Amino acid sequence: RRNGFPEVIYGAGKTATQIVGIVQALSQQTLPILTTRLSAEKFAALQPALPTAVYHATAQCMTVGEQPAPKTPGYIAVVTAGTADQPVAEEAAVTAETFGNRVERVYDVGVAGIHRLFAKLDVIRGARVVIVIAGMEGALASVVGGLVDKPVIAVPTSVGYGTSFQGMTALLTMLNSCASGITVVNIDNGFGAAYSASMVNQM
Amino acid sequence: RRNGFPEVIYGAGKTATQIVGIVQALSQQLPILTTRLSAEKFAALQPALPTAVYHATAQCMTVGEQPAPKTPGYIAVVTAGTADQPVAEEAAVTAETFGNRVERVYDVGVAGIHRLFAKLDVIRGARVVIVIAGMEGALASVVGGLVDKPVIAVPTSVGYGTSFQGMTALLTMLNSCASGITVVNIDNGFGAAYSASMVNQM
Amino acid sequence: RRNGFPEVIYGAGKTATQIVGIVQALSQQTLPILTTRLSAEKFAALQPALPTAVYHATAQCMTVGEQPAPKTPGYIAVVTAGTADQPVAEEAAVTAETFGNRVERVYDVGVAGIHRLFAKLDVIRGARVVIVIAGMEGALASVVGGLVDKPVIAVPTSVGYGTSFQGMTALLTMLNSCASGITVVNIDNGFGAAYSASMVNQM
Amino acid sequence: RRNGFPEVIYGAGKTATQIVGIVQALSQQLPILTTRLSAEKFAALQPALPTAVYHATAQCMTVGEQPAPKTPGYIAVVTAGTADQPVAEEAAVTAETFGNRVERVYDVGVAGIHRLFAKLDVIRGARVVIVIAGMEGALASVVGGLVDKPVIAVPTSVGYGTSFQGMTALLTMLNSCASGITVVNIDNGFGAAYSASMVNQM
Amino acid sequence: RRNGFPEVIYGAGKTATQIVGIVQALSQQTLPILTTRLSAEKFAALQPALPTAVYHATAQCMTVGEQPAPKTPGYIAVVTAGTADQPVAEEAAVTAETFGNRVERVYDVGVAGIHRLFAKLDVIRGARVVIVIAGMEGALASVVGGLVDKPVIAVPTSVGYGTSFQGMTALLTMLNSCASGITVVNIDNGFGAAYSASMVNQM
Amino acid sequence: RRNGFPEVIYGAGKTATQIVGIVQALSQQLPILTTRLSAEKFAALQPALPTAVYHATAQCMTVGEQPAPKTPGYIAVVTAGTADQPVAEEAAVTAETFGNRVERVYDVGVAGIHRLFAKLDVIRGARVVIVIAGMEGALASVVGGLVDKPVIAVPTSVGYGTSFQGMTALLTMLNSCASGITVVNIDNGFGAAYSASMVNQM
Amino acid sequence: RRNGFPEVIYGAGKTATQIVGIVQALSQQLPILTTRLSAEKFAALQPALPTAVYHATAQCMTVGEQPAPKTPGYIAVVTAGTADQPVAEEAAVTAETFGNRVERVYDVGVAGIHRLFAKLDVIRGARVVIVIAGMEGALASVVGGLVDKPVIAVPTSVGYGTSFQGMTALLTMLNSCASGITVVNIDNGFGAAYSASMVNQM
Amino acid sequence: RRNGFPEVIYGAGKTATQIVGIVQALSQQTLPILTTRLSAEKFAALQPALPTAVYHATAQCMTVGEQPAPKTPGYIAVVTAGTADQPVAEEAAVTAETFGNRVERVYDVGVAGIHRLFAKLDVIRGARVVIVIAGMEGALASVVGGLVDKPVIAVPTSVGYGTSFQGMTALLTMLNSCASGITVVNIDNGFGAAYSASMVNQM
Ligand SMILES: Nc1ncnc2c1ncn2[C@@H]1O[C@H](COP(=O)(O)OP(=O)(O)OC[C@H]2O[C@@H]([n+]3cccc(C(=O)O)c3)[C@H](O)[C@@H]2O)[C@@H](O)[C@H]1O
Ligand SMILES: Nc1ncnc2c1ncn2[C@@H]1O[C@H](COP(=O)(O)OP(=O)(O)OC[C@H]2O[C@@H]([n+]3cccc(C(=O)O)c3)[C@H](O)[C@@H]2O)[C@@H](O)[C@H]1O
Ligand SMILES: Nc1ncnc2c1ncn2[C@@H]1O[C@H](COP(=O)(O)OP(=O)(O)OC[C@H]2O[C@@H]([n+]3cccc(C(=O)O)c3)[C@H](O)[C@@H]2O)[C@@H](O)[C@H]1O
Ligand SMILES: Nc1ncnc2c1ncn2[C@@H]1O[C@H](COP(=O)(O)OP(=O)(O)OC[C@H]2O[C@@H]([n+]3cccc(C(=O)O)c3)[C@H](O)[C@@H]2O)[C@@H](O)[C@H]1O
Ligand SMILES: [Mg+2]
Ligand SMILES: [Mg+2]
Ligand SMILES: [Mg+2]
Ligand SMILES: [Mg+2]
Ligand SMILES: [Mg+2]
Ligand SMILES: [Mg+2]
Ligand SMILES: [Mg+2]
Ligand SMILES: [Mg+2]
Ligand SMILES: [Mg+2]
Ligand SMILES: [Mg+2]
Ligand SMILES: [Mg+2]
Ligand SMILES: [Mg+2]
Ligand SMILES: [Mg+2]
Ligand SMILES: [Mg+2]
Ligand SMILES: [Mg+2]
Ligand SMILES: [Mg+2]
Repeated sequence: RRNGFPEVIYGAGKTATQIVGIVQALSQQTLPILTTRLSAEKFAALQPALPTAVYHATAQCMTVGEQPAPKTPGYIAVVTAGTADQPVAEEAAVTAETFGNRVERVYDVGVAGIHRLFAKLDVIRGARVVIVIAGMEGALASVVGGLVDKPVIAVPTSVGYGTSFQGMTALLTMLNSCASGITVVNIDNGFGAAYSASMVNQM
Repeated sequence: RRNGFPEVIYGAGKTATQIVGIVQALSQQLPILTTRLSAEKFAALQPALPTAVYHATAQCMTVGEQPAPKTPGYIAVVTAGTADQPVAEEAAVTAETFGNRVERVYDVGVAGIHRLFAKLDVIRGARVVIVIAGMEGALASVVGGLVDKPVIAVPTSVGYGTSFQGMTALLTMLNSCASGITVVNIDNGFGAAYSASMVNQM
Repeated sequence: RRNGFPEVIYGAGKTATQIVGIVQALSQQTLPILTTRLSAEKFAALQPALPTAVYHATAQCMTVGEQPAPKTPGYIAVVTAGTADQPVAEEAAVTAETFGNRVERVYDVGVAGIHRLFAKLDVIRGARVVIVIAGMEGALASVVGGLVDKPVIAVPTSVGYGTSFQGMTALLTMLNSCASGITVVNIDNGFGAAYSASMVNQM
Repeated sequence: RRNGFPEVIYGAGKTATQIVGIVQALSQQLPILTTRLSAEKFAALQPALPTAVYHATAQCMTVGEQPAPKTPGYIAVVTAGTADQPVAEEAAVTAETFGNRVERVYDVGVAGIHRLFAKLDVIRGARVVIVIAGMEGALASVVGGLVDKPVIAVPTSVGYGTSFQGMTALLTMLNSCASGITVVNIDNGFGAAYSASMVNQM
Repeated sequence: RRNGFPEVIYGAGKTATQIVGIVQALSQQTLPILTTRLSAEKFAALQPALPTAVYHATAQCMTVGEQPAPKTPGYIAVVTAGTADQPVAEEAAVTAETFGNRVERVYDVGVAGIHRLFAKLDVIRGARVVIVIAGMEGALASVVGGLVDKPVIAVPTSVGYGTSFQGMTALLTMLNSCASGITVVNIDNGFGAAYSASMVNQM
Repeated sequence: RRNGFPEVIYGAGKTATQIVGIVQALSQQLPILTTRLSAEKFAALQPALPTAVYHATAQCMTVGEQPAPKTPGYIAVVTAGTADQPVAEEAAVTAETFGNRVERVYDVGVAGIHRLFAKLDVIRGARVVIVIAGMEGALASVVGGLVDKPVIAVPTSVGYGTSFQGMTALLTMLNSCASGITVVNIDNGFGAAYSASMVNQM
Repeated sequence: RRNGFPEVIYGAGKTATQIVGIVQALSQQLPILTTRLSAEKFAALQPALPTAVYHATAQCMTVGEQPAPKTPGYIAVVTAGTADQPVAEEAAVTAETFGNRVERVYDVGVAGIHRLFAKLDVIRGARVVIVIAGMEGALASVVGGLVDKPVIAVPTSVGYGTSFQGMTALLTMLNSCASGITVVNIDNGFGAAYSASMVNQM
Repeated sequence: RRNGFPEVIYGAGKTATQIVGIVQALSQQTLPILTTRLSAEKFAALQPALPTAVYHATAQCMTVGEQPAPKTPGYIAVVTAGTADQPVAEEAAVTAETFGNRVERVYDVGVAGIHRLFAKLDVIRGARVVIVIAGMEGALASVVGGLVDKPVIAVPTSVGYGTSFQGMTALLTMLNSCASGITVVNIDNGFGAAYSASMVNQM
């Protein structure tokens, strides 16, 4: 509309054919098209029909449309606790970049080896908004929130077994931090966090 | 320091004397905000800090005349019902103590949604919107879909039965984050205003 | 019996062969036969044995028997929040039509774009009973309940990931509305809601 | 207005003075029903509204002589045990204040199911049945399978331990909706009568 | 031992080859051998090695050893609410018969059509112990418990979708009955209920 | 009637006067047992029933001299700790009022399991064993594996934190039913003795 | 006996007289430690044991002058906030009564993590570390990753809302056990010091 | 580092190719390499690339590096309640042995037949640390804790059906014991318990 936000397809409840119909209908509008939670088998069914589509395997995201050059004099930090958080981390990063934001990835800096976090603390503190992504104990959000004076958006992930409860423990831990200045989204919702981060970053 | 934020005392686990001790030590540190301060604890505290202002509904205490706002924008504090007013006023008083303009849009739940559209101009003009609701957390979803500004949802613990002291409102809000919505802990109006302040003042 | 209600088969705990035996035994009685939660592979095993059966792919329902012409001077509105709710939405609509009710589908009017709801508010308010079907935040039920002065039956769906909890959050949200005038059924139970709606509509 | 429904005050989060203020403002709006009103709050309210009727068991207050019923049919209020009577009487008083005939079928739980069949003629003759039960929510399932009329099940919070303040009764009732059963929130006898009234008066 | 109870194999955590080793080792002892939760594919791997084994498809149980003639002047009633409860119902019935008990099956008498229950109430009341098996609302246990003056053992089943929660709701309902004289076992544990019923029946 | 069981009043939701009314109506019905009767409610009740016996720990009241036991066997009431004694004594007093011999084997939890083996002869000689435990429900599993008699496990609500007012003890006991174990609701010593009585007297 | 451990009374479910009775019976059994002893129960107990020491914050009571420590190493008792001090002091007093040196590292939560690194030399020098925290249980994860010594995490029940009386802190700590972390029940500072004592004294 | 602890790979969130890259990079460092939760199909993809790797099928663990000779004058007891606990039991035992500890396995001594436990009580009491591993009712931890005056670490397993709740009941039971002297780890985390046991054993 009057806002520059791209169209977003939730490719989970839609089939690969439904998506091609939704994409082809909105390919005559404007902006770019972002599709989240799009399986690798679904993009195979998409590659002939949408030959201009770019698939980001790790993020399970698909973008059709030239990525916008960065539009704001700042960057968003996407901070991850472990490599298992990378899929939802890349979902947020691809979302933030599709929305026109510079993204600095600070991956695999969980508190199990907290020295890695302080080595990249200069990068995290320089961002305008920090997205912290973690599963299991999700303790990294609390540590980051107490160390940066910038808006932090915490993303709980469903990574882990046992008492991780498909992300519920990470969610409860991060909500109990809220070390102030932390705000939380639903489990695995890297897109939603990047949506909010983009609005904060683009002020 | 170095960030511009006033000092914050979490006066729940502290006695009326401990709070007076923290204030006198901080008489070189802006204004002082004290959250979650009961009236019975403020009565014992009123003879000690004669310049202190108590916000009964917010259960908050301010120690020092606030200067002008730091930023010309405003934060919108939106509530679904009058029962949400305590944590709303906690968020509103926190945001104002941090130097933010606050416009209160109270009691506009979706049971009578016409009240919400009447105040939609005020909400959309805000730089950040804090939506506060209990029981059904539906107000966050409606606001999030109607404003293209950051929304921070605060679930309240109002209600019995299946409201589960805010647990249902919290889960409802978390499932609306695909909009511009982000969520804080139950009743944490302070935390919401803390993040809202940072977004508004950048 | 003395009531016009059709026979209903719960084709979930029965195999495609058991269903043909249950159908063939009741095909000498009266009324129509409705079978819910009937997989697409199960209807394939049914098509030779029951050549008069009609399968509604989206609803996962099977009807054997001429659909009754509408029997009451009113219609039931089946209102859905998103396209992912369509399977259980069609389960309710096929049930309500099998019971002899006119059905007006008002699909994909979730509160993410609430303007779509008011565009079809005339249709919803004209119904005698409204079935509201939604997953995730299930907030649409509360919004509809406050806007219509007719009995509303809310159906929580198991659509969604994370903290949706296979419909539990939608269920709790709708139960906490009950904006008065809302009544709730079990997760994904579009049939049960249409059963109650039919009784209200047929008074 | 425009719907025929009396005004409803949720007198739980309001003080005895606030309720009297809402009534005097509404002295142009039918009868006035006030739900969830404690006796300690009604005592302070009794000198203010001398024409008011208090239903002790229902914790409800009515402000105005009810006219005749609007419809010749009746709503059946069915309870499994005497402990369910408060929320039952809340539902019964609400339904009568909305202009519905109410036949009470109380204390007919399945522990002694012979009581249920003795009153089955009254239940089946109803236009709508509200079934109210706690602990095991089994009465809803039995009634739902025995009547071909809309059933609205109300779980109550009676009991300790694994009753979980109505959570088990609620889950039991939700899993009986394949019958003619539909469910409301725990203890929400008002909401059940509200929907029952609409079904009965169409 | 000094008690006549047969050996019981929990064929869930054991593979079809492990079971043949456990069976062959105890086939030189005494009594019969009962194996519960034994998949249909596992009995295929068992049929060559154990050619004297009998598989009860519905119960997912396997018995090696001549079934004992009834040993007590009474019978146990195994009462079921719906056909979906039949697998765990047959698990209890095969267990009770392997332990030397007469079993009277009263199947598919749920409260949705309660008239079926009273038609077989004479049979249920004549038993020395009643095993009530039900899922979803598990309300049948409460109804049976109030109608019979005999020990009742309630078995919650994991049948159902939505808010049935894989048997948790049935379990909570039955525990809240305990209409006195009802006692409860773990979800789907028809064996454990028949174990206790056998001890009560054999006094 | 027709079953030999004494009349049972659930005196929790009833007042001291209501209970006296039920007793006088039942003065043609065996002994009368009243469960879950507080001492403050029994004090108001003591002048009314001067022949009544109160069991303080069990919170139970008996109205009539019990005849001899009906059956020579005995029910074993086994507890893991002294905190379980109230619901244990409720089960013991219920079983004795129903005409069963009761042997109490109290405070034999697995923290000091040597106490359990010292009293194993008494437990194994029982016709039915009621095992009562809170926190870790481990005593049921140990007893169930050691006796070839019906075991009825009663979880108690003793403890805070992750005991969850008996929820953990309940889940532990339910997962031991592969032994000779069957389970009742939290704190339901009455229900356990009710079933135990039926097994013992057949 | 035979293990060197002092006798431990769980004084929560016992009255001030019962505890004095257990002590007089134990006057041949080391020092006597009594945990979870309220001040109102200790006031009635103070005239009875005039040699007894009460630790108000720990709600613990010691009966006998402790000899020297048994082992030259020390146990570190680490807390995230001042609200954790009661269960921390319960753990500290228990560990000292069992003959262990205790170094308290209090109020070093990750909200201000600089306090933690300032005291890291003391924590790393410990033979066993007990980490005690509520709300977010993040302090256990940070400590577990920073020390190569056994860590025993104690969740506390501080907080409302989604802290769930320690349930969230407990789940957070359990998901950090891949470090050197092991977990005890909510608020169980005694149990943590009990295991810590065994590790420290081997 | 200065500590002798081996490198540990969490082979759950990594693919068989990622693991070969992580292993080959750390095969030029020191100590042994332990990889937990490594599927049997993943080791097949590993056997050509890592020909010196040893796979322990039951433990789902992989070790590359000569196992260290025992380094402390004591042994750790790994005590199990049932055969279904053996996978996580062997995960702990392989971890403890990779860390340089003698391990005494006391398997299948659940309280259903408690006499088996006392027969091996001499072995359990002689250990410096006891790891108790149990699912379902996890009652064995409480029984062991009251019988030994040594540090006990309880591991809840996700074995079982119904109300076992994938290990939650065992976890809650063991936490409620903490019979003092018991300490608890997350569900199925035999590695984490052996990590702590190794530190206690190596003092
Ligand atoms: N069997 C086992 N179960 C659980 N953890 C085990 C393990 N064996 C080793 N580990 C250890 O777990 C660690 C992570 O495994 P890795 O291979 O690197 O995998 P990684 O991606 O780094 O971690 C997986 C999950 O743990 C979460 N995490 C870890 C640490 C801290 C935080 C935080 O909240 O700050 C979050 C993280 O968000 C992610 O979702 C490793 O150091 C490894 O030694
Ligand atoms: N990664 C992501 N995770 C969650 N949501 C994401 C998303 N990316 C975009 N979205 C957004 O979610 C929205 C829905 O996705 P779509 O493609 O249209 O799919 P849709 O069928 O419309 O929604 C799926 C579920 O969301 C429920 N819902 C949505 C909105 C409001 C309400 C209500 O309670 O009123 C309920 C609805 O009941 C349904 O069960 C889209 O606007 C999309 O932009
Ligand atoms: N979409 C749907 N979802 C849920 N139920 C639906 C349905 N469509 C019809 N139904 C109705 O559900 C009923 C059962 O289905 P059916 O084909 O016969 O299958 P059935 O085996 O009889 O029942 C399946 C489960 O419901 C449980 N149940 C049912 C009724 C009472 C009780 C009790 O606790 O007494 C328990 C029973 O224990 C079993 O585990 C049918 O009458 C059918 O009309
Ligand atoms: N249908 C059934 N459902 C559940 N249990 C059934 C059963 N049929 C027999 N059983 C019995 O369950 C027992 C175990 O089965 P098995 O073949 O040996 O298999 P097993 O590995 O020994 O036990 C499986 C699970 O039960 C747990 N368990 C069992 C006993 C005690 C404890 C404890 O906490 O001390 C824990 C154990 O940790 C393990 O995770 C057998 O004696 C068998 O007779
Ligand atoms: Mg990693
Ligand atoms: Mg911050
Ligand atoms: Mg309002
Ligand atoms: Mg928005
Ligand atoms: Mg849609
Ligand atoms: Mg309405
Ligand atoms: Mg009654
Ligand atoms: Mg019906
Ligand atoms: Mg059936
Ligand atoms: Mg009975
Ligand atoms: Mg004791
Ligand atoms: Mg047994
Ligand atoms: Mg602090
Ligand atoms: Mg460590
Ligand atoms: Mg075994
Ligand atoms: Mg010990």
